[PDB]
Amino acid sequence: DDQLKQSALDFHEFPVPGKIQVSPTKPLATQRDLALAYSPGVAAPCLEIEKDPLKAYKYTARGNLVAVISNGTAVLGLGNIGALAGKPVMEGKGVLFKKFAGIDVFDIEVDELDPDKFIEVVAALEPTFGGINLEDIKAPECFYIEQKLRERMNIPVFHDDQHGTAIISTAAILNGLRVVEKNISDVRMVVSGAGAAAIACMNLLVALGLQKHNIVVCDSKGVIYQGREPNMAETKAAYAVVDDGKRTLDDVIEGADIFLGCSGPKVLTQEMVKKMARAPMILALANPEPEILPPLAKEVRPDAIICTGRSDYPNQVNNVLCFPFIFRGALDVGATAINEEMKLAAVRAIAELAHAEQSEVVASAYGDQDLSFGPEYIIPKPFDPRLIVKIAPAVAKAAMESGVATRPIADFDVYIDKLTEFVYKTNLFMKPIFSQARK
Amino acid sequence: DDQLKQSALDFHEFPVPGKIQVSPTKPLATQRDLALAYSPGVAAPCLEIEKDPLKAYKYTARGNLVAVISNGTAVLGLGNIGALAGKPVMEGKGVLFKKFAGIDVFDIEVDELDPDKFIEVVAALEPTFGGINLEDIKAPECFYIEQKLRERMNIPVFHDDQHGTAIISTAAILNGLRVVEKNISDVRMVVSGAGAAAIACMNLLVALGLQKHNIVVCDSKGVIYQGREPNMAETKAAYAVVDDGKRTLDDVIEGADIFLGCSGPKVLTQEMVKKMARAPMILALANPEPEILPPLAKEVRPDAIICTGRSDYPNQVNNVLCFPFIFRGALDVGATAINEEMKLAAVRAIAELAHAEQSEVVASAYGDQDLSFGPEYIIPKPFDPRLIVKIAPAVAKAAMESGVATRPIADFDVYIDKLTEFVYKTNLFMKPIFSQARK
Ligand SMILES: NC(=O)c1ccc[n+]([C@@H]2O[C@H](COP(=O)([O-])OP(=O)(O)OC[C@H]3O[C@@H](n4cnc5c(N)ncnc54)[C@H](OP(=O)(O)O)[C@@H]3O)[C@@H](O)[C@H]2O)c1
Ligand SMILES: NC(=O)c1ccc[n+]([C@@H]2O[C@H](COP(=O)([O-])OP(=O)(O)OC[C@H]3O[C@@H](n4cnc5c(N)ncnc54)[C@H](OP(=O)(O)O)[C@@H]3O)[C@@H](O)[C@H]2O)c1
Ligand SMILES: [Mg+2]
Ligand SMILES: [Mg+2]
Repeated sequence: DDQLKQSALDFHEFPVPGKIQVSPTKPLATQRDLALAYSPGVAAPCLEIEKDPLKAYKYTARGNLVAVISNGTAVLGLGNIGALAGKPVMEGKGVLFKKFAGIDVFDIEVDELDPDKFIEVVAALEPTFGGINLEDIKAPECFYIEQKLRERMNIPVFHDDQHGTAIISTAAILNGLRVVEKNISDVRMVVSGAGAAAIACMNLLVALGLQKHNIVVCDSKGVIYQGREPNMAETKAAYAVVDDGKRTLDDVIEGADIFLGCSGPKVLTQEMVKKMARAPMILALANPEPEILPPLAKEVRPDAIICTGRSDYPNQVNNVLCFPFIFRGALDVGATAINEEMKLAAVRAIAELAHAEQSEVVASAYGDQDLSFGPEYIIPKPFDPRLIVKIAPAVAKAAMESGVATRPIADFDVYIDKLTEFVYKTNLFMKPIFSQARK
Repeated sequence: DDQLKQSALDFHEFPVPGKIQVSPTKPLATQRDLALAYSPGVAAPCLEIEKDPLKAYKYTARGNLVAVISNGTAVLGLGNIGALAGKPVMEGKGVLFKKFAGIDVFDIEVDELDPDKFIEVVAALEPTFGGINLEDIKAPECFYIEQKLRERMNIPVFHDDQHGTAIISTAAILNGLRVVEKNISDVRMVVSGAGAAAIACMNLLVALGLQKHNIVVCDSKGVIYQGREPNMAETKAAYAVVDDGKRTLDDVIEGADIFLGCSGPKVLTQEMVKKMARAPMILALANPEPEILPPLAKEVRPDAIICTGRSDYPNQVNNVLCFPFIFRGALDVGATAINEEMKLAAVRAIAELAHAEQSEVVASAYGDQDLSFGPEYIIPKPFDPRLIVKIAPAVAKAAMESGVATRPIADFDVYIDKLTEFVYKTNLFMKPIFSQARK
């Protein structure tokens, strides 16, 4: 801990303070160059945007600018630490946005703790940005804030901690259902924990075909049943079950095909997994420590499919899998929203990439490929270079079909060539070398 | 126009859209590199800032980050064009901030037209930035907005269109009084126009020693006198004079030592210059076309000292002379404000650089130096490389003495050497070559 802490503190304070810098995209050394980057020259772009608001994507950086906005109320796993203390996290997220999709990011830390005040603050910034990524806002205010901002603004508003993990988890459940040969309309699902990542996953899975009468939820109190507390929260009363004497996790797990966990460590035990239905699908996403260790489940039930959020186990749910590429697809077509069809276009592409993989140009002997679709490889690996070329055109085409695109793509072959060109300029070959050298 | 228009539109539409890009400052290609910039690594800086908010300058880019914020209500000379149409101007101002002082800038365009709502939007963004530059906001809302933000926020708030021109124009008058040998407390000033740049100039000049009873202001209606309109706006009533019959500019120009002009073209005539006192000091800053052409003034009064806002004449009052360097000085010492003592320190440094000049290392014959103090050289030239080495330490020292500095500078020789190092690594040698080539 101390070594990791010291290496992180020095990781960037010493060369210059902090990551991120703003750089001009032009050489500038003369007059007549400053006379049209400013001065009477800069009045020509302004008078064009005034006549046509759609011309702002030609003359400014708006078509490539995303805001990462937070108020510091749920920062990683630290909790409520304040907007100022969460600045490094937002800078890091902007770094990830740039590294894997080439998207410029402004990270904004708002001091408002009141939801309506926060909404008023964010809705006023629309002319600056081409899209908004809400990050690290505690539940249940996140649902209300995102819903209000989405119905108030004419640029995409995407809360990543809700919807990115939902997209990845839905892609994993569809692929796992193929392995175990079940149907989405018959499966019994048990959800542990209600919160930012859980409500959104249930919503997406219902949108793809899961029956709401096949879902039971449990939180820190136990089973969410109807009339348990006098005033149950919204989004918690939409999944409450009729009272039947069931109050703990052990009552509802018998016969469950799917376990979805986003709540605490050591929640699911070996006996409960034993009582589960044949070929169980288990998603233990609790971050410091999963609800069950994958070795402890594969022993009692070796036919189980397990999917955690850690890097030392297969099938890792890492949010870097979708957000840069969905935002790239939305930005490149001038979409005014990221709707459900665009969101479902991302689920299908991610699942397809893992069960229709066509490798090519492996990392020599330097690594470990085993990209065979099955219980151990159900979703793509977090830094797979083909994720930009699969997701972004699918999201762009979905945007063009739901009528939310303002700058439609004429030829998708040219677009795919450009994206492949971008991805060739970025390879991470030291990662396979380090991984192989670990053994 | 059409040639200039087409060249300016193409200036940045074609390589990529718009100026500005966001770049990481640390190399990112491996794991353990995207595990300190994010992942469990990024939690260590966050817990440091939670304990001590001052550590946000060590682990984060806040100590070098400035916001240029506008609502597009007074954009250059175009007027009320909207926040979105003014985005190129803000990007250009950020580029100038980066070129001459090495300061990262986020340009923010806010759609709010209501002053109190605008204030609520801006004050909430304080954790993001180390300082605020207000830009292109029409009067009289600008005074109210700036006063409220300054009393509300704990980082420097600085409206450039008021205070930068006030500082530069006060430096010119201070030097011109040296040339013409007059005392600040005994001169009569006539101000043509009352607005963002005029009220601020008068306030600063009065702060330096001008008697308020030696000032007469004259807006588009003529002389501003007591009881002229039923509800005379504030900032226009503190400079109203008693009613004496004086209504036009012709009745107040006789015997005036200083004429300050920030209102329209062809306001001052030759016969009105003929009536001024000995050695008239004239500042005609109306940007499209000045109040009087300097040749027309010099024809009748060869001893007159004329300043303009146009570069084709000597003594050009250009805002690039002030804002980057005062912001650099305030940022380097952790100033929580830019008060009056810091504003006047910048006035003296600018005046000293021109009346106590020691040239050295001219651009050989490639240029036109003639940097001798006198009527034709009263303030430094717009891109003089010694401006940051003179202004930033003066402002930092003033912040240290007025008590608003949170990170005092221990050694000023080290600071000056660092600023000199920055100056060396950015030289504009093509400008004097082109200027001499034109002659
Ligand atoms: N892709 C990923 O790896 C990924 C993505 C998102 C989240 N996660 C992880 O998932 C966890 C929760 O994230 P979140 O956004 O959902 O935050 P959250 O809603 O604030 O926390 C989970 C919620 O579930 C309930 N809960 C907590 N402990 C529980 C327990 N032992 N048994 C049952 N319910 C419990 C609590 O709700 P009540 O207090 O109302 O009962 C709690 O607020 C964290 O560990 C997070 O890191 C992982
Ligand atoms: N460093 C520089 O070169 C520099 C810096 C700042 C400004 N400027 C220039 O100065 C001018 C004014 O700037 P500002 O910010 O003060 O704008 P402003 O506040 O919008 O306009 C100046 C005010 O002067 C009055 N006025 C207008 N025409 C007049 C006339 N013909 N005779 C007398 N008064 C008149 C009007 O006040 P009423 O409507 O209340 O009568 C007007 O609102 C512009 O040309 C601007 O570009 C130059
Ligand atoms: Mg997050
Ligand atoms: Mg301006």
